[PDB]
Amino acid sequence: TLNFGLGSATQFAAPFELTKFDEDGATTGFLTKVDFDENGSVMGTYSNGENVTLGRVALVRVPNEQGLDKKGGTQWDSTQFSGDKIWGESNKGSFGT
Amino acid sequence: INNGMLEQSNIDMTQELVDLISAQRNFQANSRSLEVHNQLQQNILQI
Amino acid sequence: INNGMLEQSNIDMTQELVDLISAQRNFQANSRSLEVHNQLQQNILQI
Amino acid sequence: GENVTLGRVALVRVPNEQGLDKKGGTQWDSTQFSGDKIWGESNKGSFGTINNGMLEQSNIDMTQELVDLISAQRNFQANSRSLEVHNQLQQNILQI
Amino acid sequence: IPAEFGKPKQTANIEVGVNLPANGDLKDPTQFDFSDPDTYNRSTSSTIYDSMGQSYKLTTYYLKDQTQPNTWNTYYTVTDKEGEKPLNVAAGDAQTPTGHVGHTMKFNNDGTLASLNNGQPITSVALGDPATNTTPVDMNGADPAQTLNFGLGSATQFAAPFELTKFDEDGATTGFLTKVDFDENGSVMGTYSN
Amino acid sequence: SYVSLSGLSAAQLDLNTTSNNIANANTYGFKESRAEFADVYSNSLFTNAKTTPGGGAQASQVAQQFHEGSSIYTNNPMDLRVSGTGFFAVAKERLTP
Amino acid sequence: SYVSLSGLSAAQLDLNTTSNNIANANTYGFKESRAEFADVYSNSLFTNAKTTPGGGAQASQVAQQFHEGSSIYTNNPMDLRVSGTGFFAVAKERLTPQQNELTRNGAFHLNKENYMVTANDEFLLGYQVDPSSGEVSSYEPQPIN
Amino acid sequence: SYVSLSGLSAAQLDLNTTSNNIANANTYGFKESRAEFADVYSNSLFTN
Amino acid sequence: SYVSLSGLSAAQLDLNTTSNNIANANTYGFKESRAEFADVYSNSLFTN
Repeated sequence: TLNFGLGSATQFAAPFELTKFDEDGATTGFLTKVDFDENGSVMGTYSNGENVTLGRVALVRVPNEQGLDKKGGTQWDSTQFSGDKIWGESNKGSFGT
Repeated sequence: INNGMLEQSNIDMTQELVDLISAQRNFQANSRSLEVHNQLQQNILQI
Repeated sequence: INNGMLEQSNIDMTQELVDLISAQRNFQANSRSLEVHNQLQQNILQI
Repeated sequence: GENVTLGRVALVRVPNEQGLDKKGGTQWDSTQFSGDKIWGESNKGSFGTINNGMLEQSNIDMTQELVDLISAQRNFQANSRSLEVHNQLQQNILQI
Repeated sequence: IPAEFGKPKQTANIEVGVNLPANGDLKDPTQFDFSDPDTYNRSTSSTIYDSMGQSYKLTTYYLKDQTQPNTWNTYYTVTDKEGEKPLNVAAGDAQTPTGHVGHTMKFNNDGTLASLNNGQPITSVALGDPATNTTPVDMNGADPAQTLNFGLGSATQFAAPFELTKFDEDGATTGFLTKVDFDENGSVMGTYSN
Repeated sequence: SYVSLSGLSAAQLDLNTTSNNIANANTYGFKESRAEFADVYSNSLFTNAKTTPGGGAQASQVAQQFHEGSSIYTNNPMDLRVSGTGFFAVAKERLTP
Repeated sequence: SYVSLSGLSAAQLDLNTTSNNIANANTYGFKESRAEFADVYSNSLFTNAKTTPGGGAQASQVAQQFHEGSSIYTNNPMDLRVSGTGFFAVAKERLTPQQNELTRNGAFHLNKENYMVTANDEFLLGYQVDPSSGEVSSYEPQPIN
Repeated sequence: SYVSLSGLSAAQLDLNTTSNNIANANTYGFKESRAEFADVYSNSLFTN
Repeated sequence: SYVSLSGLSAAQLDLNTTSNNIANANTYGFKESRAEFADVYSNSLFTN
């Protein structure tokens, strides 16, 4: 239901005029720019001035990278000579940025 | 939307010229590699 | 707030011209280095 | 009208500046070979002074850098000529 | 090539010349406590050196005597890493119930100095000797029997506000490597801050 | 070459910043921009990096130096200037502020 | 051929060092690098020593010559320069003052929390002094507010 | 240059004021005008 | 080059000060300004 306030309405010699219109509605944002910080977190800003983090990129570091098996398209997969995939953030411990 | 204006291309002549030079260099290196392969095959074919 | 006035740009034409000269010099030096690196690679590619 | 000091900038000096390890973005950190960070104020002892309104540019000389570019190119060419001579000698042996 | 070069000399004489505000508010001699700034009027900080060249901060407290006109109480404190330990005068005629012993300064009506410590020289107790001081200074192996001589023969009390006109001491900590050059003989020469 | 190409790019970015500053010499309210750069140095666990050189020059940020600009005099009350710190606030739509 | 290859590698290392020096001609706080080389020689009890040549050229170290650079003037109080010996200390995180790095450029500004930070939003380090204090009271490093 | 332009403008304003004073030398009831000027100095957080 | 740029900046600062002085030739209560300069020399452990 809608509540309407018209306590400041007037009737003068001047022609019709919409002096003020105020509402509390809020539809949504609209993606406008995307940037990543040094932590790998993805930040997106929207039309409503809503800057919200959408996640952060996963970084995988294996103890023996030479042992990674080569797939196609510049990709590698874990093996046992390569060790187990160590999942971590960026700029933490031995990881990069 | 702005009237009275047009969009040009979004290319950088400097970067395009540099990439031209780099791509030519890569082409020359690969051609040198193919030459060695032919030379090796010819070297085998002369025993 | 003062009426009857406007703000111009906060730039110094002298400093801008000098920085133009300096940036041109830096660009020229870097292009010279890139040319040197192309010449070295071409030199290797002729053995 | 309250003029109050909010702090003073810290100045860090290491005994062996050559040994500082190079991080990204014009930054360094202390290592085993660089010694322990010596914390002090400015204008004290062997420390320098801090001037506002200024920046430090690079400490490179374009003249010297260009001359070193020329000399390094020349050394590269001479060494490549030596390698070419060696390859020619080996090929000469391989044609008896 | 040492980073610090010098022969440290311990602090032995401290000559201080001040002007004490005649229009400052009177204070209670027995209520003096260096932790409470409002008990006294002024406080100045100075640096002193031990036998081994360690730097210490010396804070001097001046209090305006209320019972006796044109009379001031002065107390010394030495700051170490554990806190601020008060320094006591062996024969000072200014005493507190807290055991902190200062010295009294009297002035004439024309503003000139009248008397200092009832005419006796101001020599403080040993800094790091626990047998003489209830608050020994932790001198980190330096000479614990070091004592200070304070000279204030030119102190004055005029209408002007508090002012530290002159501060003179004989302390010398060390040098700091500043530049290095080699002569034709191969001798390596270094200049220092001192 | 990639280091030299980075140098070329940094020089051209400074060129573009200076040209943008020069073009806006007559616009009202403009603030000059300054281009600041940082070095590039990075290494992994495999590379020794005792005897490895630099990685070139990386653009850090184009600043928006906000020092006060000079004033012209039009003797027209509808022309206003903020002497000191502050911005005027302008709304695209009359209703919504 | 190995010695000639070593010579090529040394020349290319010098080239890369010089090019890196040139590229950073405009960056603030940069220090030039000089590449130094050493000879290679190693003989066995089983080689004649005088009948055996040398072993080429080996890279010794890329130096980091730290001589003072020139100054520009921006008339901006947030720009600082160390005239003489010293580094600024900058902390990646506001809370921790241990994880700090040394820098020479002084392009600083205030962020929304009124902390003096660098371009990367890395907080500068400084000493705590009381409004009535004199010298440094607490000589520990914490971000300047 | 804007300083010099400001000086030109101030001098010209004084010129116009004086000319208006001189022109009305014969009118009845006229009161002369005087031009007063003030220095300009912008206090910003920057610019030292 | 940076030294020459410093010299140019010094000359231009003196120009601005003089122009401000000349502009305020008519203002009431003005006090002139004088621009003073100092040399630059970096004392480092290197650079002989």
